[PDB]
Amino acid sequence: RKKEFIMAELLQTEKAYVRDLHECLETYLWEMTSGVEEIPPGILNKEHIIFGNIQEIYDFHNNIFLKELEKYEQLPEDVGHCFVTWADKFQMYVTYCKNKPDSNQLILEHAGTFFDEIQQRHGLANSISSYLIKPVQRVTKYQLLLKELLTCCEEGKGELKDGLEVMLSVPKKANDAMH
Amino acid sequence: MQAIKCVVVGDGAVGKTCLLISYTTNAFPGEYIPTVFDNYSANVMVDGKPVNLGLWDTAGQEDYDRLRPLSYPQTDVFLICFSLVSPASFENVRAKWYPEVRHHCPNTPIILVGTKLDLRDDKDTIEKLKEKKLTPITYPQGLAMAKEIGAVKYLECSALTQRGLKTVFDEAIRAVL
Ligand SMILES: Nc1nc2c(ncn2[C@@H]2O[C@H](COP(=O)(O)OP(=O)(O)O)[C@@H](O)[C@H]2O)c(=O)[nH]1
Repeated sequence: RKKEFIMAELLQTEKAYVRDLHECLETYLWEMTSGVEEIPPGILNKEHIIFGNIQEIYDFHNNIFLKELEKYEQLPEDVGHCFVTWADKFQMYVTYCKNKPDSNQLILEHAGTFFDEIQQRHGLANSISSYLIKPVQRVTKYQLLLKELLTCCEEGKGELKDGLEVMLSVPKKANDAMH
Repeated sequence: MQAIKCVVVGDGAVGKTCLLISYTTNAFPGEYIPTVFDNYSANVMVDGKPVNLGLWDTAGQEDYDRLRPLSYPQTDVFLICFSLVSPASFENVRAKWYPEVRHHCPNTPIILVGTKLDLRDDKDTIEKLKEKKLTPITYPQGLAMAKEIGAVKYLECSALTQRGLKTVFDEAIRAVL
């Protein structure tokens, strides 16, 4: 019963994550690039610093990873393998974390109320800062869920262990890349 | 409307995620304790004043010292948490959490929170600590630690029974108003 609860939370929070990144891209980002409003010269044309590679991270989870996790729904003891298979893709998070301080610093110094105004007009409960922290949260959450599965899976602990090893290495490498 | 960003920090398994779930849903999650608490916002009334309270969890980041501070900029108030039946989590308030929070956020108020209050008088818990030559953290230890780190309040609570739970978040808002 417990492993079914863990797998259900993995899938539900994955869907929520994809939805959140989608909302960030189609609101806060679309406003900068649409050419529909007025952007401060301090951030004009600097969307790649503000958002990093969050487009690429979204494409991976939307196009590939949520669909592959879904295929593991009735195979929770094997889901560690999903992370082994797509290990290379998670390297994008290293690039994302490295850039995060510059993003925050640029928004604070030159963005003014531009993104706050955008939030009000769309009635979003989450600020741009609340959205941009989510990849940092997500890449450190997968290891917790894999550890939980290890407490209640007899077979096959082997598959889970290899997956966990991957999802400890990725955030460690991202951590060690910070200046 | 006044907006408030509150970040919850502290050792693994001091019950950060439980604290947040129990508060926002008004019930301990007994059937299954979720691993994930997504960033939360809600209008709340405190002393006739309307406020929007934002809550961010940090569970899962305890081992990544350079990733953790990415959540800290523009925080209005911190809850630094330890479990009342884990002396190691209490010492880490001084060794780990206060130093990094104050380094990144020099002017931001801190509330020191002791969690799992329901276990302090639990026979089996006490006995297991005894086997390790330890005892639970009592109120005057909490007060002393808060004075050391310059916390504006020390508060004890239980996510399980909800005793003291609403008061923690009321006082976090009062630290900012
Ligand atoms: N007795 C008791 N147990 C609690 C309380 N809060 C959390 N726990 C337990 O402590 C463990 C860790 O809780 P969690 O919220 O996951 O801690 P986190 O790792 O800091 O997020 C879980 O097994 C909870 O059941 C409490 O108020 N009373």
